[PDB]
Amino acid sequence: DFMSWFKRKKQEEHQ
Amino acid sequence: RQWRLIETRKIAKQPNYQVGDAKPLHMPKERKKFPDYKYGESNIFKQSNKGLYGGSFVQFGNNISESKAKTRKKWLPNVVKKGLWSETLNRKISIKMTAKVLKTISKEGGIDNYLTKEKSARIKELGPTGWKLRYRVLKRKDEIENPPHKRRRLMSFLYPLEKLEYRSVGKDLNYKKFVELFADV
Amino acid sequence: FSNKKFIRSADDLPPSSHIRPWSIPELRHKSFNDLHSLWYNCLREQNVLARENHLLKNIVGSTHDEFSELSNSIRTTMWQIRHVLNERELAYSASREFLQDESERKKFLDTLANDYFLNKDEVASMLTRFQLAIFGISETVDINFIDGIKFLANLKLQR
Amino acid sequence: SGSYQHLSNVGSRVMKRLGNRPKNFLPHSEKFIKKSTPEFMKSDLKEVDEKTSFKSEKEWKFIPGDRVVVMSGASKGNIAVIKSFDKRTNSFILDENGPTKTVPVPKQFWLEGQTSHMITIPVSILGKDLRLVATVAVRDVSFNGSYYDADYKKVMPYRCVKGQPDLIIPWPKPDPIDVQTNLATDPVIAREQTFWVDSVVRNPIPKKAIPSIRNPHSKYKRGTLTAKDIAKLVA
Amino acid sequence: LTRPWKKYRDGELFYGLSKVGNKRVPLTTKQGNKTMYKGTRASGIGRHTKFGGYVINWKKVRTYVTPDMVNFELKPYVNANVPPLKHEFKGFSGGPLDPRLQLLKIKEYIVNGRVQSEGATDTSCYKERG
Amino acid sequence: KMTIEMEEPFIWPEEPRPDENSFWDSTTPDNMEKYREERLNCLGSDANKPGT
Amino acid sequence: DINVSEKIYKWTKAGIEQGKEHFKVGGNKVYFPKARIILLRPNAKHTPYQAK
RNA sequence: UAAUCUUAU
RNA sequence: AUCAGGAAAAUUAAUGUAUACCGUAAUGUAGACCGACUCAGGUAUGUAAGUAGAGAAUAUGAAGGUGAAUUAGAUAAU
RNA sequence: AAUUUAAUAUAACUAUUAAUAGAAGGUUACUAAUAAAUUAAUAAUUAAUUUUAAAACCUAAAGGUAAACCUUUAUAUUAAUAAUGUUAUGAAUAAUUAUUAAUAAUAAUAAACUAAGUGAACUGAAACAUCU
Ligand SMILES: [Mg+2]
Ligand SMILES: [Mg+2]
Ligand SMILES: [Mg+2]
Ligand SMILES: [Mg+2]
Ligand SMILES: [Mg+2]
Ligand SMILES: [Mg+2]
Ligand SMILES: [Mg+2]
Ligand SMILES: [Mg+2]
Ligand SMILES: [Mg+2]
Ligand SMILES: [Mg+2]
Ligand SMILES: [Mg+2]
Ligand SMILES: [Mg+2]
Ligand SMILES: [Mg+2]
Ligand SMILES: [Mg+2]
Ligand SMILES: [Mg+2]
Ligand SMILES: [Mg+2]
Ligand SMILES: [Mg+2]
Repeated sequence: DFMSWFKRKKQEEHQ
Repeated sequence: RQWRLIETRKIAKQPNYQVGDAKPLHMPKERKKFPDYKYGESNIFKQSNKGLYGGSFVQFGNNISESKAKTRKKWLPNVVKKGLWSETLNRKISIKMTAKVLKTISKEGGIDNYLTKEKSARIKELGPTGWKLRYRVLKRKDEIENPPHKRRRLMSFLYPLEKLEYRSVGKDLNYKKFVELFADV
Repeated sequence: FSNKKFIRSADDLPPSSHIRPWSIPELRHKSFNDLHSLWYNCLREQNVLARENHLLKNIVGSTHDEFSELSNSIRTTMWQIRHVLNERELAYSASREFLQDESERKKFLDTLANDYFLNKDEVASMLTRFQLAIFGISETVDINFIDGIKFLANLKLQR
Repeated sequence: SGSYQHLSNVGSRVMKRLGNRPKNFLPHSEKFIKKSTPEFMKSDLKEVDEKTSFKSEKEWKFIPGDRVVVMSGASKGNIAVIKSFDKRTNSFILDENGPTKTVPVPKQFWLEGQTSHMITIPVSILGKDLRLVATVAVRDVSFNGSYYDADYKKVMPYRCVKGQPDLIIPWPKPDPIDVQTNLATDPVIAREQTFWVDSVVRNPIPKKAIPSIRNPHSKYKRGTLTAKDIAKLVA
Repeated sequence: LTRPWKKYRDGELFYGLSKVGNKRVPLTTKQGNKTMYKGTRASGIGRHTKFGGYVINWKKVRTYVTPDMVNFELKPYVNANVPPLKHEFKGFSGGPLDPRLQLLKIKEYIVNGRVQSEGATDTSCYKERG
Repeated sequence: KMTIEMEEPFIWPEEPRPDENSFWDSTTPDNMEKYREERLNCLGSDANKPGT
Repeated sequence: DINVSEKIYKWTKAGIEQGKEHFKVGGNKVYFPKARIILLRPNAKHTPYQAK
């Protein structure tokens, strides 16, 4: 769950 | 008397196979030559499967002394090798017999007669070998009585024509195959 | 490799929402050659992923598994393709069996004759298609071909 | 790792035994797992088995994108748009307004614009703990009809409020998947029909291809009997 | 020392963790005598010679036949904007293997000549007959 | 594992940096493994002992 | 006329020239192969003209 | 000695 | 010399031959096998530098390998 | 709205009673997938009934073997055609590919209960031998 959240956060940061 | 060691025997009931049904996993190579003997094949005095023992199995019992000290003994039947004449087969058939069985044969007036007696007791006290012998004799008697006519050439005549017809369409045709096709017709 | 990359990053990979495996129905109306090509593309993709997946597991000791999921998905599509290929053959075999039963075939021929052939309010095109469909006659020789010729002659006589 | 285990299925029975642990020794199994995992990784909720997993959109009462009020918790009476569900746990990850925990995190997993190792992260939460909203919250939702969605591209059910069925709670329209990948075939080519059932004489796929398609020596496919075979069998 | 961090005698082995273990576990290619030949299902290809050689039988050798004109536009995945298609076979007990259905399809082909289906024409479509 | 000889040469592309690629970055999984080892194999007063 | 190894070499050369197979193709036609292969990184013992 | 039995071809 | 010494599986000519699978590390008079142990035990074969010699005895040791899960001191009685 | 108590789970065994019926393991990989119909109910549906796909190797009994391997050659003949190249004189002889017809094959199978065959000894008799 955490890993997925972190990935989502990274994606958001990118875009 | 009784036929306990014979009529106790049970054999796996084969399911009746329809022409359209699925195969069993292990179908045998060569077909069944003889009819099924009701009482299978003896699983104790297997010595007696090879001969006409007249339902006389080996006994086991006790040797008993003056002191009554019991000791296990066995009581074998009076077996004997004996080539006896079959009128039906037109040959003598050599087998192991009990002396009792030989006596019965003599009484009945032949070996074929002994084999072919319709009573259930006889059937029980025939072996698997005895059953096969009976079948051989009975079949031979039937043949003697009733020759085929009282067709093969027609089949032989038609076969080459049938083959030619097949070739004209495009396929080749063997005899054996032709025979298989026109057995029931 | 893929775009000459030692390893596809998360951004370089195709995302899960954008990608779907093939549906069996979709596969069912694709030609044999096309299906074969698709299969080989799938296999190629798996190889690329397999190389990468191995590197990931053996060296870095990851448990990210995107590549593995992709490989699985491809494998799913492949077996679906294999299934549709088998299914088509079976359907063909069933049709052949049906045609072999003579009365049914005759009925089918009669039905064909009634509706579309011998009618007005194209015919040649239908015949050419029908010829290919039912008999071995394109624009070589057999009993079936002969039968088809005879049928065609009969139709001509009727018309 | 330096494993090679992943290119095979070796020690299969042992793996099965390990994988399918008895359920009454599940606490035993997970106690050590919990210990092993760091605080920022581990979750409080029970990792449910794939049998008891909400695969359908009826089984999940809520979809990622819809707005939900939280209750039975610390951040209760809080509206939150649910971001993504967790499949193994059977739970939802809410946005900033939902329930969270502040936990230390290593610099491998640092977001751009962080001073401290301490970071607030969203905890998972069950569908039982949170109720829909439309402002009016919904006590319970029921499904009675179904229809093809244009955006979702599925035959989805109609979320209706429990009791009065005409009050439909609509599904949240998802984000547009702008697909630009070399491994995804486009809509026109993906569906274009190149096969037609035409020939009865010529078989569609060649004879040399059949062995790949099906096993010609299949032990399962039993042969049918004939008259001759029957005769051979029977005495 | 075998390993310098272990100065004193712990019950650690010279190599590995345990000497003992289940001996009854299937043989591999590496194990056994010089004469022990396991094999790996790789070569029922040719025939062994009288003298100990080998002669390949090329009619019994695996080729991997690839299509001559590769449709590269077909990809391992489909674009997810396309819905997953669904066929319906109502009035056909056999389903896609139904001979009646096949006959109908053949008839349609004969009449029309390679007309694309609902799903094939329209990508927005999700259910279909064929 | 089968080696092949081929008439044209080939050299692999250079492996990416830790910062560049997400997956090819062995620090995280190795750290996790180390942490697991520490926690399971921690016995008594090494619970108080600070983490590596 | 000529020895076996030389004949084989000649055949291989001919196949290369053709752009056909440089080897006798078998008859056991596998249309839909399921086998995957993992291209490995090169060891020190190999050249740039090898791949494993 | 076409009771039995042993051997060889 | 008496102790009297295995078994079993052809040749010319023409036409072929694209050469399959498995073994290959290191250890093996041993810490890597059999002895409950990194056990002075047990464990098959071939080379086994020269100088010396009857020699594979014995001395030395070119090369190679090794100097070790115990050390440092003290060295009473025993 | 929550808490407690008692009962119920795909998720214990044991004994009894009642009712009903007579049933795959392992090995490791080129992993061993499924598709449908009709009827009822509530287009998707759950339920019932029926059809259908794939499914490696080993588990005495195709032939071997040191279980998960090897060898047999059904991606075979044999024939009939069609297309290709060579030999010798339109017809003949061999090889390769592609259709059509013909030819055989896959034992992993319970355990308890029953019936039959053979049939102990310790032990008891305060010994022991009939007897047990
Ligand atoms: Mg032991
Ligand atoms: Mg060895
Ligand atoms: Mg060799
Ligand atoms: Mg070695
Ligand atoms: Mg070596
Ligand atoms: Mg040992
Ligand atoms: Mg000892
Ligand atoms: Mg030692
Ligand atoms: Mg010397
Ligand atoms: Mg020296
Ligand atoms: Mg050494
Ligand atoms: Mg020492
Ligand atoms: Mg078997
Ligand atoms: Mg052998
Ligand atoms: Mg008894
Ligand atoms: Mg007593
Ligand atoms: Mg006594």
